[PDB]
Amino acid sequence: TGSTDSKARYMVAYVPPGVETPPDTPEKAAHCIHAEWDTGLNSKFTFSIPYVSAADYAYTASDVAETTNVQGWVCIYQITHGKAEQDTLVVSVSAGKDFELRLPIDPRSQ
Amino acid sequence: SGNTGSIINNYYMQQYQNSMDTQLNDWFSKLASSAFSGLFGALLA
Amino acid sequence: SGNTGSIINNYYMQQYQNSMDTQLNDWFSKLASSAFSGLFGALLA
Amino acid sequence: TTTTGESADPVTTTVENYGGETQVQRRQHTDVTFIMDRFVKIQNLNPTHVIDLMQTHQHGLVGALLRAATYYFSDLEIVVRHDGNLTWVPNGAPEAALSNTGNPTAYLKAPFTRLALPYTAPHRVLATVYNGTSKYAQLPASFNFGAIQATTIHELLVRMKRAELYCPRPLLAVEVSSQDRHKQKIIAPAK
Amino acid sequence: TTTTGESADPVTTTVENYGGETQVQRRQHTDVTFIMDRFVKIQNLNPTHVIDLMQTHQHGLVGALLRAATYYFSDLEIVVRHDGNLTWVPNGAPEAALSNTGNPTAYLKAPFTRLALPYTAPHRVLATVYNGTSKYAQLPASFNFGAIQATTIHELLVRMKRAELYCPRPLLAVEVSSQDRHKQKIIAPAK
Amino acid sequence: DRILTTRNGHTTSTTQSSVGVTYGYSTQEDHVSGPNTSGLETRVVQAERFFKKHLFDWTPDKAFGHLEKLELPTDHKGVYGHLVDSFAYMRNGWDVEVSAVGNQFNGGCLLVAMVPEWKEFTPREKYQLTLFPHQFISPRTNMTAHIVVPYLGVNRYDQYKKHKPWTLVVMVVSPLTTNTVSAGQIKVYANIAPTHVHVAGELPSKE
Amino acid sequence: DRILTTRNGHTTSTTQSSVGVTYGYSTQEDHVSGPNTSGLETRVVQAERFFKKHLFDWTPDKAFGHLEKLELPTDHKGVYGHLVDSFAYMRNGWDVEVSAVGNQFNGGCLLVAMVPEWKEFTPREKYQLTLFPHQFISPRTNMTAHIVVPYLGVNRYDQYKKHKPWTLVVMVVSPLTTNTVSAGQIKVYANIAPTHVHVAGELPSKE
Repeated sequence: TGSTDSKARYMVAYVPPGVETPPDTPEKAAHCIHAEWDTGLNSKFTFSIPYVSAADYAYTASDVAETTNVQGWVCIYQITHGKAEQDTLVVSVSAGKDFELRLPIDPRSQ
Repeated sequence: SGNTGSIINNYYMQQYQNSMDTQLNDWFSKLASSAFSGLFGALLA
Repeated sequence: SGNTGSIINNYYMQQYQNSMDTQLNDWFSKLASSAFSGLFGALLA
Repeated sequence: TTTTGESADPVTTTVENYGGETQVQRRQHTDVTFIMDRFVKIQNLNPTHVIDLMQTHQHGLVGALLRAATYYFSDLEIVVRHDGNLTWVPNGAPEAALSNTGNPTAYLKAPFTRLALPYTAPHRVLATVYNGTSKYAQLPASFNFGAIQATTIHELLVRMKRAELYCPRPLLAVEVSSQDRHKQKIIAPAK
Repeated sequence: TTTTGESADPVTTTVENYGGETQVQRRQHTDVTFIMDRFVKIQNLNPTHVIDLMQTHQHGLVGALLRAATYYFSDLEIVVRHDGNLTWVPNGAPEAALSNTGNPTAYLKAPFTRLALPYTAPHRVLATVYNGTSKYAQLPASFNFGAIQATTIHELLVRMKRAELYCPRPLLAVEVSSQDRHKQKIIAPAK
Repeated sequence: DRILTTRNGHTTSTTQSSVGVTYGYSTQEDHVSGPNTSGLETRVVQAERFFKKHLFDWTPDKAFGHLEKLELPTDHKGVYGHLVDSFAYMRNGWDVEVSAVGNQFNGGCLLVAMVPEWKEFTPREKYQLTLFPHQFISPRTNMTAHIVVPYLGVNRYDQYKKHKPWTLVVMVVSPLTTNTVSAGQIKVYANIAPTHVHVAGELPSKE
Repeated sequence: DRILTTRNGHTTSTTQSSVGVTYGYSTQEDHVSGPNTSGLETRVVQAERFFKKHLFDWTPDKAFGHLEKLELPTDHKGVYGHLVDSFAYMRNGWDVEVSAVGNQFNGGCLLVAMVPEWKEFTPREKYQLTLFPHQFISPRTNMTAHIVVPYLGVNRYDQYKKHKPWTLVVMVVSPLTTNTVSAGQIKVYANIAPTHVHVAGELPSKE
């Protein structure tokens, strides 16, 4: 959402489970599945977080016992920018084409 | 229709089992189907 | 299939009675069928 | 995928963009008619009770999904545990009618009574929110599925049949303070 | 029959070698689906109970045969004798969900409740032994058929439907010390 | 034909005392591209080659039931080992050769088996280890056992740092016997190759 | 069409200010299977993906001729880097993207070039670096340069620990100018992917 005179280059990486902590730099994260893009006429970039797991389904809830996340992390980096100090990157999420939910449950406190 | 799985018909007529609709359309299905996919521009794969 | 012997169908649809398998094989039957029998050598019967 | 975000046109990128392959999906469990078609509790009861789906719990599976739609339509099934005979009257009836046998009246048969009822409102669809008044906040009084009465009503379950939902509205999960994930005890085998 | 034993190729000699005649055999009773398809007790119960087939008794007909396989798949039937209403939630549900009516809940009807349940694990098959850990001995917590809860659960029977077993493992009879045969009282008419 | 040459990548093994190859549970692999990797898996043929491990020394004092095991994968310092550290998920089968070189004047017998989901077997269960894919090594007949098994498990891909589906097991069936002309002990080695190696989910670099 | 998306393996890069792709010396690779590897070479597609490197900070004080270089391959902590340690010989080309993000109110110009067999150029030679495969980056026009080059060298396969055939060079042609509305400096980064990676001669493990 920056002004016309603000430019930036970003990177998003999907880090699967298997490392203790997420990479803190774009260089370490480059070895993961990732996409880099810069700002311009089209203000929006969309990226698919892939389903990569041992089992065919994953739990929607998270258990008290799991310390680091079972499905990995998404890391968003700024590679660099030009005059973009007060400018923002709005992030939203939607279901992908093969996203699927199964086994209806009624879990909230009632 | 819904959460029902009897292989056998209903003992009662439909005019009794449910209300009957009269006449004088899935918007979100159309909206989702219409979404752009792929890229935009020129690919160097 | 298994220990069931009703001559008559099930009142409920299969999608309700059981889970449905999807697709993307009897090893021991093959193994046993493949066993050698008879003798080996030359018989003087 | 790269696009004009301001236009707000739906865009659904896939893993094919970076060499993956989109899989098959089976979405029967998120089908609207299917998901609303199960019994849920009503809870705030009285011997005379007007059937109003907005009395379902706001975080319950059915109550939350219903509130995540602006307009809806459905037929209904109810299960009522009551003392005495149970009488039901349609939308629009004088409350006094609940005392008479000529209206659908179910004679007590343990453990409770289960009935199929038709939609009876005078409107083509009902709403979960209504921005205005109905008299010459709350919902217009005409948004109901009739009323029931018994000597005592101990429990009431409702089930939406052949439900139709229109115009999605916000649906919220529990708020998270953990800073990473909402964690809870997921069922797991003993010992 | 004479052969190379080291190769471990199956060899099935017959009485024909010395002039006998092999007979007809009918093996329906040792068919896997058939033999696992009967109810057996679970035994270690609590008002909140996660359905885990490994809680069958290790020497029981079903428990022993199940443990004589490495991987398995099946649907399930359960018979539960309980006080209060019985609620079941699928594999993966938060334990808290057991308190809500929107999940399959069976209202008490004497003498007990019998239900058919589908396999709901996220894995293509389950295992009776698992050589490793599942966290970031025991079996991974995801190896279950859901959980049930009632005020009190007095008895629980499970029945494997359309069972499939893979990779046989040791199955033991009682050990014998008699030096000749394990002897026991076989049923015989009175007087 | 007692002479067999096995090739895995740029490595070969030739044996003149084999009794054939035993295939366990299947003669082919399940599908390697299922929904759980979203088409992002790839094959790494550079990992499909033989690596070596000493298992134990078969001496006359080891009695029936003496059991030695090797869980797979094991520590690997080559290409296969780097894959375990660079990708979150993997799957592969195994091509296993076990050799026990003494001479034909030794007697005795070893059971060589591949066991899915290892668990410590009790003494009574050891009488039934032949339920698993196996071969025997008996000095009067062969010095080599050869077993080939596919990948298996509740999950289509695995995290080998958390779970090891296969375990190579060697058990003494009849004790090693010695003469004045026999060897005095037999060192048992494994020559193992991972097969159909697939990886998915590339990890970040550690630095 | 100023918008270009480049894909290398499971990594992509999208730029909205590009001036196309420059191919240097060829639009394809020489034969990767010659007599020197005796048919033992193999391709490693898991190495063909983008890695990143900061090159330098373009500030107003750097004058014409200021040159920054990066010899390839460089230290790589991923799959490609492991190949350099596991195989004696390798060959690959390069897919190179260099970005210099300031804003359109900056002025100045950078020369981005790929040079075979680097040698320190004298000041007079710098006037002729356009003889090498190159593109320019000028803030009024683009933020990205993109060059693709094949493997080359006197030898069909190389030992990268002893020789580096390609060097990425960035040289200031006209100094960075600033305004009240421009960026004050521009950080220059490289997004590089090795292409057609082939290895031969597997090495022993270090332990």
